[PDB]
Amino acid sequence: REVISIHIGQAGIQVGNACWELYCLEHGIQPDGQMPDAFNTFFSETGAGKHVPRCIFLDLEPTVVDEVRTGTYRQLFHPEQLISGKEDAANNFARGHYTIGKEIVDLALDRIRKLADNCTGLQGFLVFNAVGGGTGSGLGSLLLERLSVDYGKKSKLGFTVYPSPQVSTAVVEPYNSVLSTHSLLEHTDVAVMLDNEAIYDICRRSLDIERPTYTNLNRLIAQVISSLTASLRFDGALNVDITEFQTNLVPYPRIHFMLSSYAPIISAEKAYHEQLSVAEITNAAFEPASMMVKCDPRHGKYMACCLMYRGDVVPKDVNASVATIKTKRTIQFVDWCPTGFKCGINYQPPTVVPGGDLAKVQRAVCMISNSTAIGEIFSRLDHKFDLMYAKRAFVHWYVGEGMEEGEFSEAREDLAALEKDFEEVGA
Amino acid sequence: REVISIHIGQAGIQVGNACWELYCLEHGIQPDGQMPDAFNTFFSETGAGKHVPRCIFLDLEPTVVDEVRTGTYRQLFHPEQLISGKEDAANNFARGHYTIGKEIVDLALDRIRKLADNCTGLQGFLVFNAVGGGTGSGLGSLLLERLSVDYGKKSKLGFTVYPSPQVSTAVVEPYNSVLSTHSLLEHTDVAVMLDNEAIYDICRRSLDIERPTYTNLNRLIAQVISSLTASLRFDGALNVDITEFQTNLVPYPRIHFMLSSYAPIISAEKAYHEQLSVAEITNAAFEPASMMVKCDPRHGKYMACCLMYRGDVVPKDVNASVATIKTKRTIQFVDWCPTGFKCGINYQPPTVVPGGDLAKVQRAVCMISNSTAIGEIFSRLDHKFDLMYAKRAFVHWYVGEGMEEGEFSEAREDLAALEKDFEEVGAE
Amino acid sequence: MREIVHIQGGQCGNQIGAKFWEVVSDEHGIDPTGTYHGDSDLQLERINVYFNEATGGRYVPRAILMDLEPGTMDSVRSGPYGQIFRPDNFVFGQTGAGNNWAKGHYTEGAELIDSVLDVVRKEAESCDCLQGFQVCHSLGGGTGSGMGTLLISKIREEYPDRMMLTFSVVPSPKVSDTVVEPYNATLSVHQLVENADECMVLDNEALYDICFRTLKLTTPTFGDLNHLISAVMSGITCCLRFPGQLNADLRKLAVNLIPFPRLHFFMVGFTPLTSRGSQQYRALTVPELTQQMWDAKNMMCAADPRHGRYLTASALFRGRMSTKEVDEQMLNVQNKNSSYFVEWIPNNVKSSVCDIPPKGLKMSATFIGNSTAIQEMFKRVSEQFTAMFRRKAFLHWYTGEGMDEMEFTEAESNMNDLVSEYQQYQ
Amino acid sequence: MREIVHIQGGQCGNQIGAKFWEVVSDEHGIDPTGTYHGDSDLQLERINVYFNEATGGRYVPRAILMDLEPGTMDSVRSGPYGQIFRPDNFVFGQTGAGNNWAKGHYTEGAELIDSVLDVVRKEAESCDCLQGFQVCHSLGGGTGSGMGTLLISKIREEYPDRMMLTFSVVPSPKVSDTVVEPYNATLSVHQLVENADECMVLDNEALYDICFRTLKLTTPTFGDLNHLISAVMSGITCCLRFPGQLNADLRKLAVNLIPFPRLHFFMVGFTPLTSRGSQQYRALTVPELTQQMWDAKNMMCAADPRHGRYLTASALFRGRMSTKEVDEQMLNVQNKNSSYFVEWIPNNVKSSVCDIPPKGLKMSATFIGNSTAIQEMFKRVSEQFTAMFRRKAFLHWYTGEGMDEMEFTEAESNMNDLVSEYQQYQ
Amino acid sequence: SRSYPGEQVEHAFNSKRLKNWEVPAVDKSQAISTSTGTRFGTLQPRSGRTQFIVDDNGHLKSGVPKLE
Amino acid sequence: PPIPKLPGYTVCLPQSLSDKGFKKGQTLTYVNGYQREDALAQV
Ligand SMILES: Nc1nc2c(ncn2[C@@H]2O[C@H](COP(=O)(O)OP(=O)(O)OP(=O)(O)O)[C@@H](O)[C@H]2O)c(=O)[nH]1
Ligand SMILES: Nc1nc2c(ncn2[C@@H]2O[C@H](COP(=O)(O)OP(=O)(O)OP(=O)(O)O)[C@@H](O)[C@H]2O)c(=O)[nH]1
Ligand SMILES: Nc1nc2c(ncn2[C@@H]2O[C@H](COP(=O)(O)OP(=O)(O)O)[C@@H](O)[C@H]2O)c(=O)[nH]1
Ligand SMILES: Nc1nc2c(ncn2[C@@H]2O[C@H](COP(=O)(O)OP(=O)(O)O)[C@@H](O)[C@H]2O)c(=O)[nH]1
Ligand SMILES: [Mg+2]
Ligand SMILES: [Mg+2]
Repeated sequence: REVISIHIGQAGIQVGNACWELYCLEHGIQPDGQMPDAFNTFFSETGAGKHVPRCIFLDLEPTVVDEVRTGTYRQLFHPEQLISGKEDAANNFARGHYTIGKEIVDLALDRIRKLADNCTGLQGFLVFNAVGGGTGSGLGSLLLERLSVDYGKKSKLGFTVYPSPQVSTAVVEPYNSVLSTHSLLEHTDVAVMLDNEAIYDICRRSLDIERPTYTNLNRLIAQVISSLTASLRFDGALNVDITEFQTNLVPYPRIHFMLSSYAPIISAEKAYHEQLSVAEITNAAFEPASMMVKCDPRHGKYMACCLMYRGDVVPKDVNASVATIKTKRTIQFVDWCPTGFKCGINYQPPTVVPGGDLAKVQRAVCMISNSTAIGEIFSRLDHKFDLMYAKRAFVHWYVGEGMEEGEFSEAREDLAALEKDFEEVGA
Repeated sequence: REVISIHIGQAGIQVGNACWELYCLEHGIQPDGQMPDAFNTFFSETGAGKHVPRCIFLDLEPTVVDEVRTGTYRQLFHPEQLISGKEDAANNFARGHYTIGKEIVDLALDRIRKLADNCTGLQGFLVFNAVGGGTGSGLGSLLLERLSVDYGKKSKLGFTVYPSPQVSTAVVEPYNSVLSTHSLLEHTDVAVMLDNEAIYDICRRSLDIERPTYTNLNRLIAQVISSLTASLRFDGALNVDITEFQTNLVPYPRIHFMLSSYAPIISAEKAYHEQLSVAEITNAAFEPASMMVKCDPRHGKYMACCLMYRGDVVPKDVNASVATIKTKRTIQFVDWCPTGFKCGINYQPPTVVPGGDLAKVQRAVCMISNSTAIGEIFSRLDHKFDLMYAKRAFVHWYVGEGMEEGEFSEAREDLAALEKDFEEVGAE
Repeated sequence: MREIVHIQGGQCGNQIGAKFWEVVSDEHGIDPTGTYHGDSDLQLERINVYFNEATGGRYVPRAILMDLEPGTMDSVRSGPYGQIFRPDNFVFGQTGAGNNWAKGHYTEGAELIDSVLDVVRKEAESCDCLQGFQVCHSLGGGTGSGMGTLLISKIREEYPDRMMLTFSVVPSPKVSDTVVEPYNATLSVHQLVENADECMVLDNEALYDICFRTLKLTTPTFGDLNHLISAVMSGITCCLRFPGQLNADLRKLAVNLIPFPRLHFFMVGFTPLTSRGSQQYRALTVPELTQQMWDAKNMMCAADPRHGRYLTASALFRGRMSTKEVDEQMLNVQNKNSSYFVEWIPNNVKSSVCDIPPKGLKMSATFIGNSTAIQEMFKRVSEQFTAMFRRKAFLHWYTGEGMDEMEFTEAESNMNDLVSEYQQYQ
Repeated sequence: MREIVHIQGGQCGNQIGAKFWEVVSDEHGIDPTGTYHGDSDLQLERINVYFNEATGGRYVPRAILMDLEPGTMDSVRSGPYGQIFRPDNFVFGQTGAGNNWAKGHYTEGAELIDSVLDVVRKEAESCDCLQGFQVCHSLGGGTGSGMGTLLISKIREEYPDRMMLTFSVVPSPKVSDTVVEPYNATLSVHQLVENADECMVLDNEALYDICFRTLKLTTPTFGDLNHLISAVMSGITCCLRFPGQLNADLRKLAVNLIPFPRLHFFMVGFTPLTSRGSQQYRALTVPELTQQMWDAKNMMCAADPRHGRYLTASALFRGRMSTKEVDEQMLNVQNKNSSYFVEWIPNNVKSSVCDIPPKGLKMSATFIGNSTAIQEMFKRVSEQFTAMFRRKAFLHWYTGEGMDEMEFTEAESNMNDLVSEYQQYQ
Repeated sequence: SRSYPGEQVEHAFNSKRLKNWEVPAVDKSQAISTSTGTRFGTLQPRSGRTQFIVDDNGHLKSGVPKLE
Repeated sequence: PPIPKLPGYTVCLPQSLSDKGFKKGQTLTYVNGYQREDALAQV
């Protein structure tokens, strides 16, 4: 049971840069690559006493890549697992989808093929990308398309980083995000959104870090990924694997967008101050003040929920909590699903990184739900795509790269059909 | 069995500071948070050797909340509960009920939500506020409205501080008090009045402090709250929970205003002077010179009375004293209420705070009664409200902050209807 | 053989029950840890009526503690003889009626009575032959009166052929604890007059006067009052647990006391009750017992019997006594005060003797007189009820719980025609 | 002689069976190394039913662990009694089901069930006289329900003459583990009513209720739930493994319990179950066992039998007991509750007694009641199924794998007319 | 979503017993249409096969009514 | 010191409050192959 994780772009390989540090720290692997068998889901054992990860960091700018090649983990990552182009994609979906992709993706998928051949019990792929960039969106979409034709039936857990409503580091990112979604619809099996604004909010509220950088964002995202892959790695009283979210959370082939959350995110002060039981952290996982995507699930109605648990949790209290949540009315489901939860329990508590800002808690919850507030997100995103495109702005760059103007029209109508989908499905 | 406390305003959280110091002293909890299971009704034992209270101090001006954050009890309270705004409501019901409340109250009640979720056997809520100020009146009322629509049938003890008749610190506080009472009518289950001039007279006469500060007032208020929750905390020969005042004191669904009193408030040398016994302290709990509300119940008719007793007291003598009170004709009960009393006895005597002014006593009484002197007070207040309202003084502030004149008119006429209600209830 | 299961409702009921089981436990010599430590054999054979041998000399009481708040249960569990009950027999709730009979009969009973019924039904089928149920509660509180009332109703619906005792304390205006006392008492009595077989009326005012005048105690705590009530209950069912020359079971006393099915409110006394200083100057003869037994200042109710007619009466004696002196005293007391007894019933006194006295005493007695002076107390409550109900004070609390006004009209009608029929037979 | 081949499907089945083989090995005195170490030679004479001697006192279980992911298998092999299973019996896939009944019945079963059949066949003709097969699995998951179901259908096609038990946990609405619970439960029940000989329903709510009301635990890990189910399974097969005064085999139980070929869904219980805080206050008598038996709080199913009528019932007693008390208790509980027992069947209770109690106890029992109140559970599942199927939620992960819609409609018709005939016989 | 009667455990699943302490959701509990009407009750039996309300990919057919 | 196997008698320590950790080992694994794969059970 091995899962390989691919990272596309500047954000993708920076999230993986923190994720793989967490993995080596959890399995006791030195940054050299050898211990001083649960690691087998992530690290292939080569020769005698040497563990080389199952990942591909791929990007177009060689800056952050060869920064990894020179940093602390020179020896850990395989020399050729890190794949790097020569010239950037420059926030340009078309440039990263037609010009540069046609030479980088065939080498990448050739590489990932022999990683799958080295693999034995492949569970699925999990991808890491931000749809704001041109690298993450353009050849990210091209790679997912050619992965779906290669394997198809294996799951592709996508943890994307969508642009925030107002906090933004780009201008054309609505164009990029829409054109990326238009392919992330029919390629990704399960797509989880992660907005940097909401993570800024959490870092301010709970961890009381007044000035966080991207590392704290990457660090707690790594905590989330570790918390939903812990069932594969460690044994639990009720474990739930990768290919489960495909069946429990996606009621329709084009409705797959999941609001992730986590609890307890807590500092070293409030942890010592508050009693952490299963009831309140199950409540705290549902309060929109602790979600990873800036939306208001109270404004919508849930479709299905999944609750990963870690640490010291006995089934009586998690089931009693699910009961309490069912009795409350501050949150309400759609009129379809009388069985709206998917419980999962793992024995191992979450680990801490020396230098991290999270305290060590005996238990944690990671909620991956589905609602219609995601339909609210796409409406806001489509409005600011509608503003810019009404005046034909920035279209010149994309047309020059090679996208025909129609791509724009059909991507806009594809989102329009997606709005109708959420509107009718929630009825 | 738990009960949680919310404090709205300057006076609110100062009284709460006194109360929580008292509770720590009563349960032997060192201020850093750990002892060197009765506490389970106020503190939740977190982890191993740590007790966090079931309370939230919420306030708009940051000064006093930051003072608490840097005071002695930095470790006791935990910094996620002390809700502090940036700028004050500034003696302005409108500013505290429409402008700033609508941003702060959601966080407040969403903290209350998870406090109650941690709770197990919730007896009720209790709110602490002075209605003269801006925040405690305005967003106090807002919080009570949304709390009642969130919970509905649970008891909410409101220990409010009304402005004294002749001694007063503010000017628009009549407007504030009227607009606060208009909602305190239909949202509070049981509302206890505490003026400051009566407490000043008590401290002058009995405890013979000629120059008291607010700590003494808040200290005896905390003594009163402790005396009426000691039945929940410690075992008594005849105990009484919080939900009982809900039943046994409010005859009609709009008449819930209770004169509180206490005895014996006696200094050390006078305690050396006088013998303390149930008969004379029960007598002492009934004169106007020992009530917390500056009114004369001689002019009123008692509707009901609740008598909490603490310490070395047996039921035979409380029976004797209640008997002799009912025989004496200086005070009279209303016609349609023949059984106007409710006794309650608790074993543990009231403690002392070191540096406090009250001496340790074998026994004490806390009376929560109901009369028509409050119907007198509300007319005395409506007078000086109509005074300023006839010329529309200070109304521009509220109208600019977001109300209109209809709300003033409806609050005024609501208090008029309440006056008529008191008249008809007193009428035999 | 014959079985009595015990039900305790509310705060007053639970503390009466705690002292009652303490009294019975050394009546039969068992220690507070639950093993036998007595000397005579006569204590062994008749603890099937109250206890169950569990494993290797463990006698647990046959009781069902029942209320809404743990304050009374923990007050019970703290003291000695508190660790003898089975924890499965403690039924408790997380709310509290708060002296709201509507809460104690419509909202909270609705989710607790199912489990209370399961535990009492288990404790009734665990034995072979029920003699009767025995409940101790108040008529002022909510969780005692209200739920105890609902439980009585459901039990009498289920087991109609078995006896049923209710030790209920009623209020007085001088001792007036709850403000809604008449609203609770009137509705509860309106239920007790169609469900309970007989009710033994107690009240605290008379108990205070007894510990004031007779016992000459300085500071009578509630423990001593609860000890008076328990000695009364012990005197009631001593004949079941101990052999006598003239036996008298509960059903035997019921048929002898109740001439008409609705006149079953008994006033109670107990003797000997003498001050420790005056124990030296007295003698111990049956005259010395009856002269104190028939005193109006020794009844445990606020109903002076010389204001009305004794309909029937009963006396339960304990100790090695001479029946000729017993019956002659009963005859003399009947012949002297001949106007206070009803005319159309000759020899109005049932009498019985048991051979085992309470430990430490030579002779004791228990009096259960069914007089018509009890309509004093029922009117004393009925006028207060209609006084409040003319102005509809405190009514919203009851109405909000789903109780209508016609329930109050029926309750007052039952109270009124009841005292009408006492006045008829007086 | 009579042989029971044990099959464990899926996560639930693998963990329950892990505790099951722990308890059975403890009863027969086999150490976790695999050697006999018991004391009484009663334990030798009946281990052919559950074990095979390999080499010199090396007894291996007659069990087949089947699933798709090694995760459950490695949790089994880690703990004690993990090194006793035969490595050839670990038939085993590699993909993973994913709560998809179609994946567990159409895509992966088609390449795994052949090897599973090879293993179970080899283990079938290894012994002489099959008594029957015994599968433990779940109804919510995919790899347990789907793969187990296809195995049941194939086995019943192969060996149709031998018995078959199915210990299956069922979903509840408030412990709603998977989201496609009705899509899996409805399809599996639709298969069990034409393939399984008799089914024993289990539910986690009834198990929690038992652990908190009777056991009164603080942290009921899944180890204890799986232990409860293990004690029930051991109490079922006890009569084969130890001699009794009245022997009751599996076929003997089936012919007494199943009046009609479709009414074979039993709700199970077990006694005695008491807290360690109240193990001092109780006694161990046949009436005390049977009172705990027929209590509604002691079923292991989320269906109150008081809402319907008992068709038939069975009681398997263990320990040195008196059959007069056995039959008298079953006769009394039948006459006293005349409404909950069906009218057109006299003597609705089959009873049996074995003379070997489980280790550490004096006397135990096992209740198997074929009630009619199980139709409320099937109502609960069918209603949820129609709620989702009306609007086609989650359907495509089934439709794309081969399934049609007619299987869902047929699953509905069989669930709906089955609850129709339960309601008819009620 | 709806919460169905458990008939054995609802005594333990009362919202007040689960430390909800607020006015609970009875929307979820009235949509059942049980026999008694309260949470203690028996459901109604259902017969037949359910036709398809929705079109493919979760879009309500034109004939059936919906909330706007 | 010997104790019965009956339900609820033994209360296990949580073992997660301590730093133990519960890595599970791949003792059952497939062998690299194409269409045909062989299961392998190890010690
Ligand atoms: N969460 C997170 N987002 C990041 C991080 N670094 C960059 N981003 C996001 O990156 C987005 C812009 O695209 P980038 O990831 O910088 O670039 P790219 O996807 O490699 O594409 P090109 O810039 O065209 O090469 C913004 O939305 C950023 O918030 C990081 O460490 N964490
Ligand atoms: N009993 C008592 N009353 C106080 C105390 N402090 C202030 N008050 C009363 O509070 C009333 C005015 O409200 P404040 O508490 O001063 O301030 P506020 O309620 O927060 O309102 P804002 O000034 O708008 O923030 C005055 O009538 C004071 O008498 C105190 O310590 N004890
Ligand atoms: N004899 C006796 N009566 C008591 C005791 N405690 C309370 N009571 C009586 O109980 C009545 C109040 O009922 P209460 O205890 O509140 O009932 P509950 O609230 O329903 O449990 C008062 O009239 C008291 O006289 C006691 O210890 N002994
Ligand atoms: N009693 C018990 N039930 C379990 C255990 N593990 C899972 N379950 C139940 O199995 C149901 C879900 O079935 P699942 O585990 O997905 O079956 P599978 O995935 O096909 O093997 C849940 O309702 C759980 O209650 C266990 O160890 N003990
Ligand atoms: Mg980039
Ligand atoms: Mg202020």
